[PDB]
Amino acid sequence: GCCSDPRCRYRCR
Amino acid sequence: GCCSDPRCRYRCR
Amino acid sequence: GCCSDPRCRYRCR
Amino acid sequence: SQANLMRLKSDLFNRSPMYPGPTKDDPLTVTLGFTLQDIVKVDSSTNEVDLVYYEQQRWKLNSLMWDPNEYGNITDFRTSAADIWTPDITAYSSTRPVQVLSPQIAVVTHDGSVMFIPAQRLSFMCDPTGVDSEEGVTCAVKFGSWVYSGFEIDLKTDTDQVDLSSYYASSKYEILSATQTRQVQHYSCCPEPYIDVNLVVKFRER
Amino acid sequence: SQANLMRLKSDLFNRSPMYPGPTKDDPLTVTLGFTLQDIVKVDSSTNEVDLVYYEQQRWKLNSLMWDPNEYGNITDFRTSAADIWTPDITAYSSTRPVQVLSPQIAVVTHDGSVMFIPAQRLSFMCDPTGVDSEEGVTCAVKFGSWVYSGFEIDLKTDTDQVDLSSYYASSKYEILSATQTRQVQHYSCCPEPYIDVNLVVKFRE
Amino acid sequence: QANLMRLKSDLFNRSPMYPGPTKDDPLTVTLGFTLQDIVKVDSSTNEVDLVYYEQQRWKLNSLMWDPNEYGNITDFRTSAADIWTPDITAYSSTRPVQVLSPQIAVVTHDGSVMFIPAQRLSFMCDPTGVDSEEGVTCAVKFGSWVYSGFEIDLKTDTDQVDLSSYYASSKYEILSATQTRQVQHYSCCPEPYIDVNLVVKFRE
Amino acid sequence: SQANLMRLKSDLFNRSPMYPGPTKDDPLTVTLGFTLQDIVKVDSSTNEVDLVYYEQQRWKLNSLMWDPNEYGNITDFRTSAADIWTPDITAYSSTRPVQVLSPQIAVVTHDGSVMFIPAQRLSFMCDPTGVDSEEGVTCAVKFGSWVYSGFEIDLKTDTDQVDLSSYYASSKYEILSATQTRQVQHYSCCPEPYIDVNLVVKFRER
Amino acid sequence: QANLMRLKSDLFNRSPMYPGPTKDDPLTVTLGFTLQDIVKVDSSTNEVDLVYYEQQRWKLNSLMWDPNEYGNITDFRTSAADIWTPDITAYSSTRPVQVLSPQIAVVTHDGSVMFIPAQRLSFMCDPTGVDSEEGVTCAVKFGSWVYSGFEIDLKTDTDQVDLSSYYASSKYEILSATQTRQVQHYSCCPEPYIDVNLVVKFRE
Ligand SMILES: [Mg+2]
Ligand SMILES: [Mg+2]
Ligand SMILES: [Mg+2]
Ligand SMILES: [Mg+2]
Ligand SMILES: [Mg+2]
Repeated sequence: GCCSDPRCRYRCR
Repeated sequence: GCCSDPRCRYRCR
Repeated sequence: GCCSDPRCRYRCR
Repeated sequence: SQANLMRLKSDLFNRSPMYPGPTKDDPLTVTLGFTLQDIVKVDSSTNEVDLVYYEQQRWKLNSLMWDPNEYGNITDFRTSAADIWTPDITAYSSTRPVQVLSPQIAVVTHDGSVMFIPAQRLSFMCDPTGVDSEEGVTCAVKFGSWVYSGFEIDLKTDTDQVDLSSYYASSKYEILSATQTRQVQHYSCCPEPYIDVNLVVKFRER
Repeated sequence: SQANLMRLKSDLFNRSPMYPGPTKDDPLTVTLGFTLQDIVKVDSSTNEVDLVYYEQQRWKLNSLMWDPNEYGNITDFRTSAADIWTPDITAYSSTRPVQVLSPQIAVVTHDGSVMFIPAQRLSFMCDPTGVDSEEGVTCAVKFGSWVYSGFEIDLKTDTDQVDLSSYYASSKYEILSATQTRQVQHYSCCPEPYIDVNLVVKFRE
Repeated sequence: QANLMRLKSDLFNRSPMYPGPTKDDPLTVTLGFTLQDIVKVDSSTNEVDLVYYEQQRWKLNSLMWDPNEYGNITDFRTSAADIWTPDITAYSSTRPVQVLSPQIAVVTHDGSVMFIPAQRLSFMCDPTGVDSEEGVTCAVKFGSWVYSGFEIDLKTDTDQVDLSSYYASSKYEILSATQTRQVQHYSCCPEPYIDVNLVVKFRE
Repeated sequence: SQANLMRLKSDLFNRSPMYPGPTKDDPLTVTLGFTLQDIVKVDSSTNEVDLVYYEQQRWKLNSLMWDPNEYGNITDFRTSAADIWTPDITAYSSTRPVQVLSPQIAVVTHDGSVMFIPAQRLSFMCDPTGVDSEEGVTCAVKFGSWVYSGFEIDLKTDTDQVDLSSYYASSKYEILSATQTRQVQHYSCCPEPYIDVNLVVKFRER
Repeated sequence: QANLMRLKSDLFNRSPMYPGPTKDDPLTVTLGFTLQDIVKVDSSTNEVDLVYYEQQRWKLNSLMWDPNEYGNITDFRTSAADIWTPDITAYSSTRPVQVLSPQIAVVTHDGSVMFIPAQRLSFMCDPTGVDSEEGVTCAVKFGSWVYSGFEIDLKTDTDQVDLSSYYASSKYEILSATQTRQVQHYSCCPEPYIDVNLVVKFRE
């Protein structure tokens, strides 16, 4: 999902 | 095959 | 000898 | 002629601030296309496959426009790819660092268009089991920005047909089909799309 | 728009002295997570195994904060990882220099947090005897700062579960479990704790 | 000597560097090959490895000087980074070429440059049948990667590859090696596209 | 003590000419210690063996001292190895360039002492015939400066025992003994001692 | 430090870099080899791998100094990037040479430089028969890649290769090892070309 994608990840934590 | 050629292709699309 | 050694060799000549 | 190209480059590169990449406000479309040269090696012990291709990348920057009457009628020029911003397009499932087989040089056109075509050898994850049969094997690798969502970099292709007009005629592997398809992913969280180009090759021993 | 981003980067990098790394009085916590992509090969003659993974590294610097209002409502930006300090997170039991598979670009957010995700191929010490069995083999490698004690760089994970949602489905090897656990080592001669994250992967053919 | 320091100062510090050829000031690059060794054939990947010297010659007005103003110096050696070099590339390599010689060029007072990189090249070639009397034929094209013939013309002095240095104890003996200028046009554009075709016939 | 560390590094590095290495007049002692992690590979067809180890290097320079009270009570700091001089310690019988496995960062302490601990993989000359016996084989490689005699760089070890407490417990090879010993050669012409540290590892298959 | 820092700044920061040798300021390079190990033979490709120290010596006026003006310093060590070094190349290598030693040289107050890079070289050599009493013989030439003998002359101090630190448990025993200066011409041009020919006879 999101936090596996190197481009969603800045939005996760 | 101009659109295959790495010296021609800037003139295609 | 001293001319086999990269630390001493500057002296042999 | 040379004098004009020197002014032109000096006015675009030394007397400007470097483009900081695209933003959500000023997004960028990158056009991708593949010219597949050879399937060189298939490794059945590790499930890696090695391709050689030309990756055609095209984008346009406002900061790179010039009026060709101010610069001796120059309409385009070649320059080192270090002198300009380049998109961070990456294979998402390589297993070795990509090897570059071509000079890292681009062609810039007076409207801001940049054409950049690196030749590459890529090892990527692919199970070659059954490549010696008549059905073949299918393998796929996705290409995209490593850090930019689709709000900043949109990917497109001009055609879904991979260019095979230069595929090596004496390769160990015959190509059955080769497509390149824009894919958009949404996540249950965020408005921003995620774009990749999915390179799908079906091949078999010749 | 682009002008603002150029302004911001100029303010943060050019006009600003180099950040010298953490210190005992200004310590730094790095968050680590792994996305396991593939066990690429095992070598039974040398007890080396090769992994391919994304290593998420996230940390936060006061000297990288800005007020979005002063910069055209910009809340984050991408930048080359050379433009910034990055932590020296190292595998403690590699047998070859790590191979970088991805662009060296990081994302910086207006609160000072940096997200950086290098994709890497790692060869490390692991005895694969018995992978071709149903119980399989267990392997482990510690990641941590090479030079900074826990008084300068602390570490943590958001989850103990490694992300396997991108694991190559036709890999030669299937994963039975994969954890990432924070450990405190006292391990050398110093009286100061070094922190690591222990990545433990159980796998089989 | 103090003269050479002066000459490199005047040519390299007191000017902006050559930005490459233009349709209006095009440039001719002369290519020649000296084949040293077929090192390796790989019949399971259809790659062959060559070791050769690639002589490149071209001429810039920017690099001219009158020798009588520089202590009668007629030529000098300089690092290839101090000057522009053509982007000549093998069009069917399968590995980045490994450079085997120092990246140093020779410049002559008429602005002639002579650059001779020794290279190990891995390229696409089917070696099946190399162990027969007839051998195998393989071919790799060289040319500019980004310039058309309007900006860079390619030339050879001879169609004969120089085999006078071929390694006499190689696992492969050379049957023939030629280097031929080729021009292809296309429907779309008036611009020629030039390459030099290295055709090598060899057996065990 | 972050503005203080910037101050400290600025005073030590930017505000001074570079240290030119030790001299016959101002000699330098380098302390070497090894932590052996793994004998990862023996090659019987070429008589090469591959080790993975930590090489602890310690020396002291007067130009790197500072008063902690003048710098926020900073007593040490980490810095890129390129910012400082480092000794040219070399294996004398390597067969490949050493591979560096750790970041090139050192720790400098306010007395001027430097600690630098590179993790390396080394291929060196060693005949492994007999490794699969109960007696095992013995291999040895000398370490020293490449260009400095003992008049300029002296070597010592804090102990003659190699640190085995991180040795990979599932290595294909078991260590029977591992010593690190300082050696002094002299020659007839020449008054200088020539110093090396002799690493000697006895090992067999597990 | 104080004196040495002064000297280095006087020799390296005050001056333009030496531009390499010229016909009017020519240069002699002395070469010798210390052979450490024949590491690997490959009979599929006729490549042999050697490990050796290559001693290079030469003398530059621009590096002289009076030891009395510099605290009686008679020599110093310095990074090879600080000075000019000759482009001595093996002429039949098949891979880029691997450097095994720190790139540091020793300079003496009369202008003499001593530079001793350790290298692993892969070069063309047919190892057939190495498992016999008589062994095989191999040879590789070393010289400047870009300078003729009008600018760089080569010499050796002895015809014999130094074998006193050849690895005693190598797979291969050395029967003879020589290093000899040769002069050759090419049909086209007047310049003499100088190389040092390293000839090694060896067996299992
Ligand atoms: Mg976004
Ligand atoms: Mg501490
Ligand atoms: Mg054109
Ligand atoms: Mg001395
Ligand atoms: Mg000449």
